[PDB]
Amino acid sequence: AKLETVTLGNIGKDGKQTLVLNPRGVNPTNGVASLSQAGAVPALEKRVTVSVSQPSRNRKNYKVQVKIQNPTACTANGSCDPSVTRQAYADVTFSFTQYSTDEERAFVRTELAALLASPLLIDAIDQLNPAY
Amino acid sequence: AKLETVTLGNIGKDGKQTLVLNPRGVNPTNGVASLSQAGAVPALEKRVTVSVSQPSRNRKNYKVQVKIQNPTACSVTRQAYADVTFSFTQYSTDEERAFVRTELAALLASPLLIDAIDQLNPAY
Amino acid sequence: AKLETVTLGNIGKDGKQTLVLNPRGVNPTNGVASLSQAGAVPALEKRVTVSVSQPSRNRKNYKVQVKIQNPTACTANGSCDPSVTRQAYADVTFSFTQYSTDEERAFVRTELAALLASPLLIDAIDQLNPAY
Amino acid sequence: AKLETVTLGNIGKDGKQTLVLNPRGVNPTNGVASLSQAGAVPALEKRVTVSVSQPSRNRKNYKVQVKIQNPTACTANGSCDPSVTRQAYADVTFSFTQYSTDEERAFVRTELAALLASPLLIDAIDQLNPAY
Amino acid sequence: AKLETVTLGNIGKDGKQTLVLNPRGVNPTNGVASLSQAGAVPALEKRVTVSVSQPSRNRKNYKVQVKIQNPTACTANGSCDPSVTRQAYADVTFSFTQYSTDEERAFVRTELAALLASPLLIDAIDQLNPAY
Amino acid sequence: PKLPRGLRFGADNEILNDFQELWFPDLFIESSDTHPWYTLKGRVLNAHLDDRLPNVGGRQVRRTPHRVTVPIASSGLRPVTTVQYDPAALSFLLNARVDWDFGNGDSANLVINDFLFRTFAPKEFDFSNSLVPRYTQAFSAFNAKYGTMIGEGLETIKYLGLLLRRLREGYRAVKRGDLRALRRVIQSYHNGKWKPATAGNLWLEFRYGLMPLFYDIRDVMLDWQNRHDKIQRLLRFSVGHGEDYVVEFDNLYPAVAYFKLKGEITLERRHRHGISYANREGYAVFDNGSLRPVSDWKELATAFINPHEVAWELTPYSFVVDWFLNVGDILAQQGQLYHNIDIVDGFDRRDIRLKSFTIKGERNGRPVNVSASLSAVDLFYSRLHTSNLPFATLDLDTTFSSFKHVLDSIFLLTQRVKR
RNA sequence: AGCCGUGUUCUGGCACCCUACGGGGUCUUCCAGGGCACGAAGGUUGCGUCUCUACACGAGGCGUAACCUGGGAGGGCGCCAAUAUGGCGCCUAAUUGUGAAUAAAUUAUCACAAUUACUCUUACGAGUGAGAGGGGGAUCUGCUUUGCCCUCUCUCCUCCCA
Repeated sequence: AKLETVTLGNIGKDGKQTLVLNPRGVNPTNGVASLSQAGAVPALEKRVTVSVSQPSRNRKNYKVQVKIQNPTACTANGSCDPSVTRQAYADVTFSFTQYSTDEERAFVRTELAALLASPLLIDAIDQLNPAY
Repeated sequence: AKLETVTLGNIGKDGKQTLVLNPRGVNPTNGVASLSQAGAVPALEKRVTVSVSQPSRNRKNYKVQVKIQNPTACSVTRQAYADVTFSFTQYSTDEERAFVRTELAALLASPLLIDAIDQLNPAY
Repeated sequence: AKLETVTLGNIGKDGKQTLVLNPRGVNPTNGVASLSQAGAVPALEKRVTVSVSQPSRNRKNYKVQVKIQNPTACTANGSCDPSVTRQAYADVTFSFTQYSTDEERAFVRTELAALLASPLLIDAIDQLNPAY
Repeated sequence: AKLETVTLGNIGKDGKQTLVLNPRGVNPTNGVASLSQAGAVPALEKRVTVSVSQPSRNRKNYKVQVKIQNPTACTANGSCDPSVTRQAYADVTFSFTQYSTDEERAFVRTELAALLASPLLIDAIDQLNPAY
Repeated sequence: AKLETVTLGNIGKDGKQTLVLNPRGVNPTNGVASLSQAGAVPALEKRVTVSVSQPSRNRKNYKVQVKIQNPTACTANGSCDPSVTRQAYADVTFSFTQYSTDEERAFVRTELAALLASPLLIDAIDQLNPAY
Repeated sequence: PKLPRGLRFGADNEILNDFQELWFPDLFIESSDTHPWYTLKGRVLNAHLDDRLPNVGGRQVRRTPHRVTVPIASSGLRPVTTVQYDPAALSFLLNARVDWDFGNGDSANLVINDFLFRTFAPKEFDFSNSLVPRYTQAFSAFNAKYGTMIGEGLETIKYLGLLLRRLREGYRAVKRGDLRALRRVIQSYHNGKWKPATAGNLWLEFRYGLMPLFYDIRDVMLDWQNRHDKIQRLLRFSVGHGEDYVVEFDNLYPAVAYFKLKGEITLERRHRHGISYANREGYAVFDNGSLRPVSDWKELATAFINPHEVAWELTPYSFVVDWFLNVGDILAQQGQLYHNIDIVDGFDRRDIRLKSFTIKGERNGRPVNVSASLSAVDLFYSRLHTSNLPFATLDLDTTFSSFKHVLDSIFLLTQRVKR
């Protein structure tokens, strides 16, 4: 799982944009790999983090955490660089046991991946419509 | 910020010597990378530590710290050391950051600070 | 058996700090109770152990013991694990003859309280000065 | 008495199996050399230990000790690791005087071997039938 | 220092005999290598033993013992095999420090050899003449 | 590929050490120049020279790649790593200041920097004959040197088992339910005919009525942990012997045939060997992902003496049974430290290190004066794993089977405790 | 001699079950009674603690650092017996320098002052080997031209008890 330039192709409403998160590094204090889209302003960039927690003595459960942050520009008609106004967050935490299995791990991965595309979650996040 | 061998040439009072700093393990207790002399023994003598503390409940305000340490022996009989701390806000730009780096370097190479470091004379 | 919550007040020099001690159990060997602050940390939780004895064979007088621990809880200690650096011992011991009185006990009790409240003992316990 | 691979042929009831025993380290605490089957696991199962205590104020009377030990094991239907259900073993002890002669010791060896080969001991062990 | 057939050449009064000691083995219980003249009867073989003791916590010194054993035959005119009647012993005991040198200790060896050759020790051992 | 080079997966996807790569790695050749340049500064024969020419012509060293291990035992012992660095020729920088004032107008004075020289490396040598003997005597005195501590440990662990058995008796009395019969153990500490005063209670006469028992348990289990520490430290035997070997360097000409440099270089080569011991079954597959810490060992001991414990008023039974179960768990975990203990690892190392040197300049009447300081760049270091031990070993399984038996019995005893 | 307690123990019962409504077997101890033995921190200093004294001061005991007396283990040496090893004896911190040392010079005994393992200047101090003790809780994807738990403290004739 070595870090490197991640290029998400088609994403968005109409599915036309693409994202290029460049490789920042890994905070070692918490074992967190990070990726950012190309820019200059730390406060104005789409960011993603991946972390892999092994079964601690007080946990005994494997954890994978993946976060995504996207800030709004709301650039003003002058008067300085833009200002962060809104911040979209997404967080996923997958969890297994020590005798976990590759296959059902990938199974859960793909299950959630296709759920994210199914029309239910579409209008559940898209239009904020309660599942109903 | 890849860790690799650093060849600092034209250093000293007259800019002649050179320092070869090879990297070491990044301190996981606080996330700090380290470089040390080519060796063998001077590796545990000379030190250059680099860290970039991202914002936290006390930081806000990134803090990039660079520490240099030179012990002189003959048993270590003396120890010189320096520390540089750049505090940058979240809206700061790499333009600003490179401006600041280059300004500080040009100051340390300017006559005033060579006068105030080498012979330790206040500007008077 | 002491199972009462004590809502203390006028803590510290400013007198604006308050504390609460909730029972934690009884030690059925030496007639000892236990009370603590609300929390889940040794340093952040202050200890109060009262103990009352009765004559059996070794002694012919009562004993009212009181041990209070006020550990100094430090916040920044390299992680979110507030540890202890200065342990605050407060040991009080009494000895009453079996022919004493509730009046006499209350007398010593109130005299102790008043001396503690007065500016007499404050100078010797906080500023650490001798009797000039 | 060099230690090396020992190939014990023509053995069993019909004299058709063969046993290969490699050496191991010699017990320094009492000077006992050991062989065991070629392995892998049966190495720690079957053992053959040999020692020669020389004379002393206790020994006079050289004493040659030869122990053989065969653990019979099996695997429960459902288990994985075999458990030893039985232990066969035998001990041979020669005691010779200091004036003993290689002559004497050798015929002793051969007589013991021939007796073990004779029908008498054959049925006396194989069937555990006493001589009658 | 591998054990091996030691052939000591000219030997004895006129310097014409020869000795051939076969390597027997090495008692590890005390770390001592044994050599013995080729024969059959242990009680009437010329024996020699060498040991080297490392410096321990209660010794802290290099030690090396060389022991030599010479029984005499005194075979009787029949009536049974010979019986031991006399036994000559030699016990040589080198001891040095952790910091000593191969130089020093080779030198003191060859010193001892030359001494055993020299005329003084000659008549002090052979003739039993007190050194004077 | 997923794991680093020296690691591999197991049956149930567990981190394990890849022996085939640890003990039999893939050597590779490297010729990475470190200081292929020298600088002379000064004046020689009335000529100021400050060029910067190369010095390194050709490099070749075989060595092994970077690897990672993981402890294969409860005590945290790591396996040894096969490493090689056998340069075809040594390397030593010389930052000397050559200078000499000769007559008829001939003076020289300058300083050299980053100037190295290659010389022969004596790789062919073996001190096995000198190292192998220095194991037998050590083993023989071992039991005479630590039998005392081993015996006191054996008795301490049995005493722990006895304490736990008495505690189990008290708990079973609690579970069955009785106030007077529960004092079977109470009478085992007071050393006196204690009489009652009123009607007590089960949990009251067990929570701290056994303070002497709790203190004894804590003390002797801390005792056992302390002895345990030393004992497992005692499962390793490393010994080495060092000797000196002086060498000569060929002639060299830092300048353009202006002056000759000769002398001598003092190094020492030491041959070392280290034998280890641990389990002979689970050493290859040791679950590093599921083990308890070492602090809970103190935690359980202090729990009953802690005067802060609310579970005594909610679920005494659960907390006490968990105490039992975790004690048994730690006991079983440490049990593997004494099952089938034999040779499991063995490394042999050969290393060269400089100590001193000498320099002598000779061109015309010994005119050169040298006052330099020497430093090496490349040193021979070869550490290889070996399994063939051509000598009587100290098989420490028979002397530890008792401890294994004890721990297994105590684990059975504690797991027998039910809610 | 009393008994306080500890140990030793036996009689009736406590308890059940059985027999038959005659009577018995018992284990776990305890209620009473009876038989028998027993109760001691070596001394000093110093610290924390329990109790009595009381203005305070002190006292007893406790746990303990260190100091001295004896005793033990190792203890080295020789004497040895038959090798391995068994027995006998003798012996232990020591070295250097200063006081006294005889009329005068040494000067053992005593006192006084330092030393203790190797390398490093012999300045301060540093490094390493060995051992002793303590704290940390130390495994997940670390290095390694070092082989492997981290760290603090103490010693280079020792360890243990009264």
